[PDB]
Amino acid sequence: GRVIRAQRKSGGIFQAHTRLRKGAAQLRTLDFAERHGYIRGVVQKIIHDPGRGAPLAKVAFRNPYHYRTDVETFVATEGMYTGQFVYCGKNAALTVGNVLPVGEMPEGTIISNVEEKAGDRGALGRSSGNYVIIVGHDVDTGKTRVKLPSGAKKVVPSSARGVVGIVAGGGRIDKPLLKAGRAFHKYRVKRNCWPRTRGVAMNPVDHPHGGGNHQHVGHSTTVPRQSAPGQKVGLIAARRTGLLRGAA
Amino acid sequence: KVRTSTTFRRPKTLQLSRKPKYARKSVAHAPRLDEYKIIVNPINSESAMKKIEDDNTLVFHVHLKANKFTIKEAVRKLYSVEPVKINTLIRPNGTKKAFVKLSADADALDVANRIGFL
Amino acid sequence: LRPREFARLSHNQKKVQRAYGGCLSANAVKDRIVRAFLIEEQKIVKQKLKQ
Amino acid sequence: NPLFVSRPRSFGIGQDIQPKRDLSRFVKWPEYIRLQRRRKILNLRLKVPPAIAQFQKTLDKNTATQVFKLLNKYRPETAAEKKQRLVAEAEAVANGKSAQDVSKKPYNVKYGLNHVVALIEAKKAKLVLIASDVDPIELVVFLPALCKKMGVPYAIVKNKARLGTVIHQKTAAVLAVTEVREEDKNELASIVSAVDANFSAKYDESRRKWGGGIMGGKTQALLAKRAKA
RNA sequence: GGACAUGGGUUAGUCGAUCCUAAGAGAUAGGGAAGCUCCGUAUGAAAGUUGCACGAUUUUUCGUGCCUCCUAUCGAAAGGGAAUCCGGUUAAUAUUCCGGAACCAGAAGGUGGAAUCAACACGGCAACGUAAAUGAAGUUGGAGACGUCGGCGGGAGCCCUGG
RNA sequence: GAGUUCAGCGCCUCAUGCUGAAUCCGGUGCGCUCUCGACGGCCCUUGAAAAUCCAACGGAAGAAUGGCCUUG
RNA sequence: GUGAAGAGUUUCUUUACUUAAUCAAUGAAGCGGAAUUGGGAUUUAUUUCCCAUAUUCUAGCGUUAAAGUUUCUUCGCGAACUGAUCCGCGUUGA
Repeated sequence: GRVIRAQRKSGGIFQAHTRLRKGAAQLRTLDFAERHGYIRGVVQKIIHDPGRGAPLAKVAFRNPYHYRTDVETFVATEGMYTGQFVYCGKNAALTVGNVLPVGEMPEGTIISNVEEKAGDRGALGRSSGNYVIIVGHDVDTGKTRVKLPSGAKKVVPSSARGVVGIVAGGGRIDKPLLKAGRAFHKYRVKRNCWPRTRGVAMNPVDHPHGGGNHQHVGHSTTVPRQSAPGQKVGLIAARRTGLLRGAA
Repeated sequence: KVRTSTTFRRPKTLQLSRKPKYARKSVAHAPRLDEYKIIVNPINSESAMKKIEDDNTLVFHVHLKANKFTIKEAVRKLYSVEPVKINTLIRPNGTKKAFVKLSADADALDVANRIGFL
Repeated sequence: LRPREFARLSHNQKKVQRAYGGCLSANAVKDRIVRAFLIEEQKIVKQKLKQ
Repeated sequence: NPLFVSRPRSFGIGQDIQPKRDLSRFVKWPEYIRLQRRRKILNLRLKVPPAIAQFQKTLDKNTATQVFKLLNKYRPETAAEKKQRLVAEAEAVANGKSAQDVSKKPYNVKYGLNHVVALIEAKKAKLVLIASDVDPIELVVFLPALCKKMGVPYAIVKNKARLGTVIHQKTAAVLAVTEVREEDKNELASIVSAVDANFSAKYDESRRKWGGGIMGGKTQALLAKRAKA
């Protein structure tokens, strides 16, 4: 046969388009100021990052050890306005836009840009309109249980940081794209993954679904988890399939 | 031994110069591109003669690896005339020609006659 | 002017005779002066009230 | 006088720029410095077998300086005095007698690993000083056991460089004392007795003792704080 | 005759390249690979050029003094960019030649007014202005530097029109 | 003083020379091309980087004095 | 590699350590422990059981040290201490 598109997406043509992007949205390096007290920065820019549905915040901080101003690229939370003050550290106030250790926050609080590990600089709840809920704490071998946007429960060390509030950008998926052009423009600044051609519309050399006098898969689209590349197409390791009406 | 920076850098050393026990080349080469190796021969075409008579500029055939700085020096050293400006051209045949304008006090016609290509 | 053309201008043509002249506007300079003075006063009264 | 006004700096978090203090603990040292320090740490922990752990306990200050003081008398000559001795021998060989009346028997400390080992096996060594910092330890790890088996007194001393200094070499792995004068027999015997009081008498107990195995630092401090309650 | 033969013809500090960087290429450290070579570009490197006078007859960049996130390069004749126009001239060259009239960058440094018998100018209630109007590091800001469509207003050239 | 137009004298004319004038006064625009200025609309599209140049905060450093020649 | 428990002269299970080895961050920028310091209850009380923090601000600035006992000898923007407590087997975390 022939190498399928999924196998061909290893890079090259299918790399991300990052020319117009303004920088990675990592929170900050976990330093002495954030570990023992707080540090006050002033947000000065709120900009649109192409390929990202949430605005980015350019925030200026004073370097504790050198005569220099450091600019960060915070993921802007909703309600953030230019010229305001954000506080990052253990002793920071529980205010929207402030960065605090997860273990120092009350249970049930709404946060964003949460770290999976200490010093990770933000891993969870970074997309627009998404957030993480602090479910509970456990002091003995300090660990905090949190609820992820997917609904999963994750245990993180009680020293990881998070931004109080919800990521800005609202509910972006509530508006229909309404046009192939809108979809083209959306994915142009992201990567070369659009448009997509169906496997059943292909030939047997191209896709496992290709061929036949009628456009049909022929075999089950649910493939085993340990499938070789080139045959791992369709519904990989599907626990269930079809329309579901009511479950947890 | 107090270090105020967390980065380590290589300390500066003596870095002494070369004191060879023998010269690699026994004899220094004679200076390439001398005055006789800057000028080949004058150009005596109709256009060159018009330049000499009407513009006080001598048209010379110079080597390909010469520049206006060396052309001026060679012209001064060979014909004892001080140029004012020099223009460099590379002909389609692969050779360089130079338009060397002379000052008012110097006459290109008499210089050309002294050279003997007129 | 183009960035290179500013090198040929005299000093007084590239600025304004004021603090932060040629880098900040008059309103911005005035706001910074008032904000600085008021906050320094707030620091002084905070220290005095602490003592 | 009134214009000299104090201007202190708080130096708190987020208050003022921190002063340029000592940062040697957090310096990213180069590879060789990092390797040698980590090698010392790994040797200090990672419990050592008794054959290698019998080192690291060398002679004390007084015994070592007494051994070196008595060692510095029997230096194995130098090039200049050897040339002088050869010239004198050549002059005497013309008319005078042989070496039986011009040059006396040499009296110097022995050196060289193979030569010292042979002397120990031949029972001709009265004292054996072993360097404690031989980088390939297998060169001398068998020396204390060989000396104990052969009855030769042995002591472990630091600074193989210091051992080689009395030999006029950069480094000597082991030194052997074989022959000395008649007046210094008492002091040599006292040195031997002091050496045997630490090494020879403790050979049996050193064979059953493992070194290393110490954590140290934060681990010890945390263990002490946990044991306090 | 764009054919054949013999000669002649392309002239630049201001036009481009050269400088910078983009997508990318690609050395070095290091790590794979039997190897041709592959990955890798502050990468797990002792990866160093910039800033003060310590000494010096005396009015000056060399030996040291402790530094601090510097860093390979290549990559656009349509991206960014220091600076030239008019008239004339040849058989064939013109922002290049000639005549006239300008501009930019770099190097050194003759005046001159200002201010000082003591410090580095004034004016305007302000926006701000001038013929100068001392300024080392360090830091900050701006220009370079930016999509597309539609209408409105102004200017230059062209078109039209009365003598 | 250039260029253009027109009109005469040398008449083998030669370095192509010489002697004459005019090149003036007005207007117009949903006009064409280019450009500039103030605006408006659209994006789940917000529409390069660097070299280089300028400005600012800050104060490192500087040595005239016999009320008058002399220097930074 | 090193140790602690359960078990029919021996190692099966889980349950502890980090230096092997793995991952992440960084300009390997403040990790750990000690002395005062005021609450704190042992108590006709003894740091004996406990750990405590300086910047919330309003879109300003924050660097090239000031002040201090005392050393030439007080030509000095001189050299040290301190301001900036001391110490260390670990760059930090998992």
